Amino acid sequence: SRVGKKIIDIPSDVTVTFDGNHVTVKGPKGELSRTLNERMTFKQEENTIEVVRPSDSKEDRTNHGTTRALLNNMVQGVSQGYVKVLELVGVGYRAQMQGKDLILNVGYSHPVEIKAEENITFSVEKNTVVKVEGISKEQVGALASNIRSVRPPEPYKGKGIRYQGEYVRRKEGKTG
Amino acid sequence: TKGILGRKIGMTQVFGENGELIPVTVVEAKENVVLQKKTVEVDGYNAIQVGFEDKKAYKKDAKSNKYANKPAEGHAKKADAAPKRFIREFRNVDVDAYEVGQEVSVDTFVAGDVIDVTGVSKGKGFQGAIKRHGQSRGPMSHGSHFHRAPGSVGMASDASRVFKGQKMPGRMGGNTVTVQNLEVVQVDTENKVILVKGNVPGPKKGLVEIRTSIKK
Amino acid sequence: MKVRPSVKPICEKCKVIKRKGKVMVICENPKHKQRQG
Amino acid sequence: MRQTFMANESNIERKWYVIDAEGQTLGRLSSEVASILRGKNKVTYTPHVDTGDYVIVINASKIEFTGNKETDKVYYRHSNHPGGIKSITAGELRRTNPERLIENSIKGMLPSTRLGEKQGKKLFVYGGAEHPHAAQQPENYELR
RNA sequence: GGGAUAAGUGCUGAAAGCAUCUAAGCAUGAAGCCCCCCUCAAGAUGAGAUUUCCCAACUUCGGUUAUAAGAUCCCUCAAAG
RNA sequence: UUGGCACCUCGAUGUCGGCUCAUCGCAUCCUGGGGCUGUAGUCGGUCCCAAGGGUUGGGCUGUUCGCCCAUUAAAGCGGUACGCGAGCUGGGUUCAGAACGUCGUGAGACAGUUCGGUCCCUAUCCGUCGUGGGCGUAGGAAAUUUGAGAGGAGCUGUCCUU
Ligand SMILES: [Mg+2]
Ligand SMILES: [Mg+2]
Ligand SMILES: [Mg+2]
Ligand SMILES: [Mg+2]
Ligand SMILES: [Mg+2]
Ligand SMILES: [Mg+2]
Ligand SMILES: [Mg+2]
Ligand SMILES: [Mg+2]
Ligand SMILES: [Mg+2]
Ligand SMILES: [Mg+2]
Ligand SMILES: [Mg+2]
Ligand SMILES: [Zn+2]
Repeated sequence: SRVGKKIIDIPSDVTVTFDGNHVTVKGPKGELSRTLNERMTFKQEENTIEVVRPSDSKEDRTNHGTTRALLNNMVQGVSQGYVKVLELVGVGYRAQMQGKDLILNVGYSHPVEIKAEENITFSVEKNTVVKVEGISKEQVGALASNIRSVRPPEPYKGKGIRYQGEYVRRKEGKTG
Repeated sequence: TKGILGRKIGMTQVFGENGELIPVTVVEAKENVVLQKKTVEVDGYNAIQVGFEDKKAYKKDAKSNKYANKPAEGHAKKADAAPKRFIREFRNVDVDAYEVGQEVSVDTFVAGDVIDVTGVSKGKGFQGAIKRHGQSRGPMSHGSHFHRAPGSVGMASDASRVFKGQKMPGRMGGNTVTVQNLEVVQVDTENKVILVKGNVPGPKKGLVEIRTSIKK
Repeated sequence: MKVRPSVKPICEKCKVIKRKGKVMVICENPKHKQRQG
Repeated sequence: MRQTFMANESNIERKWYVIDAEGQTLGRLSSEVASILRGKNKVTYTPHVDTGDYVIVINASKIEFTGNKETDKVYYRHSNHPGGIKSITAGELRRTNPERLIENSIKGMLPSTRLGEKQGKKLFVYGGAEHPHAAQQPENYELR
């Protein structure tokens, strides 16, 4: 597992501390704690961390890769954070902030309210660009996915909520 | 959530604010007293036990249920109440809002309250499948010798038996029935009566239990 | 989704995967989505 | 010449044991407990009388399964009413009634005889770490 | 209305530097499943719980006794049959 | 399903259709949830999950089928001795009468037709629906109860507004 073998750089402002399997990373933006695979060892260097698997079995290789990726994600999340940007397409499709919660008006007979979660921030720009900011890459992805699933992009005019870089397949509509 | 016990007096009608004819059942609910308070600590669940309709005091050679026996008299005297004809528990109320020995007046309910009413339905005795289970008759003519019989009770070798739940002649009525979402049309505190919209199970003089409707 | 015993690439972009014990084909072309069954 | 000893109620001594389900496999713990209940571990074993001991099983909620039995082992029962099949997975039953899980596992390993029913009545199962039978002064028993 | 799910939909994610809903992990998702609603139910022989009532004489001193609380016989009845 | 075989039943295992009462499977007719679409929308097509419930009256014919009229969200397909005659019917069909066509010298005959034509049984056991008595539940009693389990229910139209 090349991903597992790869070493994780720790920014000076980020501190990683292990408690058996459980690990916790603190940084400027917040704190992230989780339990990693119990069979993976950690070489905790002063400026870097390395993940070591005990064997070369299938399970060990897979878990080595995933453990390294998750720990790197935690470190980069505390350091730089993660952001996902969605945009609204369609005339009248708008978004706005009701304090911390996000209210969307997308072609339904009712507005849709999305309640903000801990460690997550919503920001609306131009009434048509929502962005979710957090330290948890997983949480950011999950909430962006929920916002998109309120009304995902349709193929005939591209209307709905999409990730800003998302490619939307398009189909011709009416034909003779 | 509220509860009270009464006797079914009979049905009548009242004219509503727009002149609509409202069928009503008159329920006399005097002499309700909280006899016991059951709790999770002592009993494992919360409920108030209510006793309804004073009966006579204990006497030596009593021959009917009109006179309280010694166990019942002691039970009621513990609540400082006269012994009661009917005793039922309400689990749907907040026990902390009641005191043992307290009266439960018809005024606990107010007009417009939606209620569930429980009683024992009228008995019909031994009844056949047409009446008891609402089955269809056979032909009354065209040579038929099948009028009110219950019809086939099974199939054949498979299964060489009658399944449980087969509907057959037997005793009819006299079952506990709850009618949901009736309404309190009126409360008459002078007469200790509640006018309930519609009809409720049981014969006249039958015991009925009124509770705040469970569905909301 | 195509549900059939014969699951296999239909174009060069089709990708054979295994999810929850089931052989599947995923593709950029939705017509090519397959699930063995 | 007939000389085989026969146990009877005058000379049978039934002791009380406690067995900890925690970290134990359902079936393996169950077979060993069943032997104990039947008295198969006594030199005075006598088939027509109960020479077994009493068993308390604690931490039933921490009994464990192998494979995918948690979601795939299904317990079926029938109410003797048409279409009256009801089912519950081993995992759900462990969550909601671990005592019943262990009891049924063990009792399925005892004979369906009057004596087997009686012997199965000597089992007491508890989901947690406590039991109410200190008065019987049970001894810890090590499996295997 | 709640919990867990099906077909599905995804998030994060390696095995396989990419990709990937899946392996670990995390969501979501049916008139269906378990409940919520109604009825029966401790012969549930695993026979459960709470409140109240009765409580002595005689004994070959193991035990017995008619009585207690209570319930019936018989009788007047119906909302019950 | 049409058959093949001839293994249970010829000191009898009543046979079509209907009626009454259902019950189960799911390969789903409607309703619920989904993928793909040569899915603009309204409609559809096809496939997947799903058996909770629901799934109509009439004309003709013994009919089952089937066609037709009028509805419906829909008018599912199958098993249960082609479920059910000690529950009903008895129109068809394979007893005796009579007749036509036909065949036969004839007596008669025909998976040709026609008119008529005896459906017994007081439930012992299991099973099922109701309803009592005994004993048990470590004193004898009156009331109130928990809920292990079990049963019930579970369907859908149309219109207004957006
Ligand atoms: Mg009829
Ligand atoms: Mg007649
Ligand atoms: Mg092919
Ligand atoms: Mg014979
Ligand atoms: Mg299917
Ligand atoms: Mg006519
Ligand atoms: Mg038949
Ligand atoms: Mg028959
Ligand atoms: Mg005839
Ligand atoms: Mg003739
Ligand atoms: Mg001739
Ligand atoms: Zn392709």
